[PDB]
Parts: sequence; C-alpha cells; structure tokens
Amino acid sequence: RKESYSIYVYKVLKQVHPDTGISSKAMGIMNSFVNDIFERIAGEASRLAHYNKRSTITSREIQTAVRLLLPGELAKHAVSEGTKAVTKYTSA
DNA sequence: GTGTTTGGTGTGTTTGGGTGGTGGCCGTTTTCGTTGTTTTTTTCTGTCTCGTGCCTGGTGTCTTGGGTGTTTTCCCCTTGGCGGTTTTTTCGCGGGGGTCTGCGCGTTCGTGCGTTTTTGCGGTGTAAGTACTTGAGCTTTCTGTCT
Repeated sequence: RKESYSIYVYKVLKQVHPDTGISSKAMGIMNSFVNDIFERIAGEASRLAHYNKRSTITSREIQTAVRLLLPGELAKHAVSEGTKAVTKYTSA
C-alpha cells in the first residue's frame, strides 16, 4: 500500500474546479511536484537550522525557506497562506 | 485580383475502457499526562563598522584623428527540400520460460552510549676606610625664690 498525495490533490481540484477531472499521468505529475517542493523546502530549512546552531525546525525556518525559494508574488502569497493557517491553528 | 485545389477545422454518431464513486478495514494520526531540555530572556563586554578629515596622484574623461571593419549589394554556385517508388522492419498480439525481487523469519556482531584515559594546545609565576647619624656629658642664661 505505497503512500501518495492523490486524495488531497483531488480534494483541492474539486474545490477549485468542481467539474474538472484528472488523468492518471497528470496525477503522477502532481505527486512528483508535491514531493519535489517538499524536499526543496525541507532541505533549505535544514540548512538554515544548521547555520544558526538550532536543533528544532519551526515555522520561522519554513517561512524563510519559502522566501528564499519561491520567486516574487508566489512567495508573498505562500507566506500569507502559511501565516493564516498557523494563526487559525494555534487559536483553536 | 481571379482562380483552382490541397490542408485543415467543424460536425455528427459510435465505443469503450479508464476515472470516479462506494463498501470494508486496518494502521496511522491523534488525546492525554509526564520529562526533560532547547529554546527564549536579559544583562554583560567590548569589537568593529560607520563618519569624518587631509593629502597624493592613479585614474577618469573630454576631445581630435583617423582608419578599418561592419553593413549592404550583386552574383553564384550548390546542396537541402519536395515528390515518387520500393523496401523493410517496427510494432503489435500471443505464447512460453525463467530469473530475480520482495516477504518473512532468525541472529549476531557492529555501532551507539557511556565512563574513562589521554597529547595537544595554550596561560603565565670579605675586608678595609670615610661620611653621616645618634646618644652621653657639661656649659650659659633666665626665671623663681627668698633672705
């Protein structure tokens, strides 16, 4: 039962485009994409942590990594989204 | 332009097989209290970067000469392109065989974690003779007494 991001990418698609489906080949592309972005961000956060002699990866490390990797408006909106989500989550 | 006339998008009906939706369940996310620590916080020292100031002259830079090398034009000679025909092998489906990749079960020895030992690496705890000083001995005078 080798695990994947499929259910979520289909949930998000159904939210943004209720009448649009997804081929298996394109679904594979999305899984690869998610995995790749995950590894870019986590790796940058790891480097940041090591440089500053810290042992925990917190939201600050992730935010900075996002700012370093995502170009322009992609970064600005991603940061907004991430901040909104961690705000909503802490205040439950 | 007028004109034919090969290429390409729009239209319709038909097929199917591949995506979406649902049932079953199990394994992974969580709800909880406790531990232990990696933060964060404040307060310290005191490094290093910013700021200014003066003087020198290496460098920048404005400008005249000019010449050469880039831009365009004319001509060519040729080598890719488009087409027709023949070749052939890529590819498709089916069948057969075997290797080797993955699960599971058993373990042993290899590494992490610890107390401990240690070298490098680095901080700094004799006999003389002269000059000077000091302590013992006795003067003046002045102040009190006293006939």
